[PDB]
Amino acid sequence: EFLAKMTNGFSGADLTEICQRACKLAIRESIESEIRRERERQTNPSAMEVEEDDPVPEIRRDHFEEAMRFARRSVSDNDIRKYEMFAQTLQQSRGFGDFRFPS
Amino acid sequence: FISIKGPELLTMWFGESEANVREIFDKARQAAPCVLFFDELDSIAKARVINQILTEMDGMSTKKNVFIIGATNRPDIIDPAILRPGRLDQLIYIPLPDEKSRVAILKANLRKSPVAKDVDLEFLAKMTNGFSGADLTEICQRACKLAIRESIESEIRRERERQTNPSAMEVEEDDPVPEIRRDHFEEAMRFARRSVSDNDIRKYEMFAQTLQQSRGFGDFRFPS
Repeated sequence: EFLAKMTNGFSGADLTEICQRACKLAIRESIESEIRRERERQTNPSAMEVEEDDPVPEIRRDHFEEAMRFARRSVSDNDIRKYEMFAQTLQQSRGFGDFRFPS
Repeated sequence: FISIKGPELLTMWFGESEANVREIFDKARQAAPCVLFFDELDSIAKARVINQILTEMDGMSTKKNVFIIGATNRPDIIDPAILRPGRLDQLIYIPLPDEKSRVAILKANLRKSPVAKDVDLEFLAKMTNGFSGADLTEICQRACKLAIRESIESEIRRERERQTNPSAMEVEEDDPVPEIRRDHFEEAMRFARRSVSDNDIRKYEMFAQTLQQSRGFGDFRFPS
């Protein structure tokens, strides 16, 4: 809900991108975390993690906090006024307005 | 209430008397609670004095309660420097007259003329639909002209009676048209014409949409 009312003028195809940028930003760290775990110097059987450590099991908070920095609204204000102007080109129930039948 | 008009305005800069608005402003300073009213201040935008009002409005203090209401008909052609906050901020849109306003103005123009009591006006109100306020003020002069024609013509035959004898003479004034009857409006309505079209009221609606008109996010609430 806090991510909802912060993105204000964003189109529906723009905030569907940041929930892929955050997934890419977490897959980068989950690939990179497995590099050091196999590249342990003197990788000895002593004190070995027989259990999977799972450093990134799910998308955390700072992935969205970092993926939000590259957000950009695609539609401007100058072109939404074009569709509002076409909506005004439809006469839009304007003219006389209310009248009543006689009694 | 003072009032300067279009032709009184642009005749300053057509003859290069640009520094001649200081007197019409300090005359407004002398009468403290006034509302000086420009009229058609876009009249010089056919081809200055907007700058001469512009350097004067900021120099005018606020403890005096003089207000500057300006009217126009082409709101896009106006100088945008007049719309900076501090100088002239509010943009009130005056629409075409609706029904109750129409019956009000129609009764208002017939204060002087005696009208017959069976002349309806609510039926004349909701029949004229897209008429501007300056068009239905014309038919309550066309009907007066159409009744004055018949009241002049009726006096011609009364003095041009053949063998105008003193026998059976109307010593009383007959008064054939004492007031505006019904068929004068029924005949004067035939020449009615709306002045403003539909294509140009959409221009003012479009300028009203050029003002962003409270659009964007909309409702939000403070947290609890």
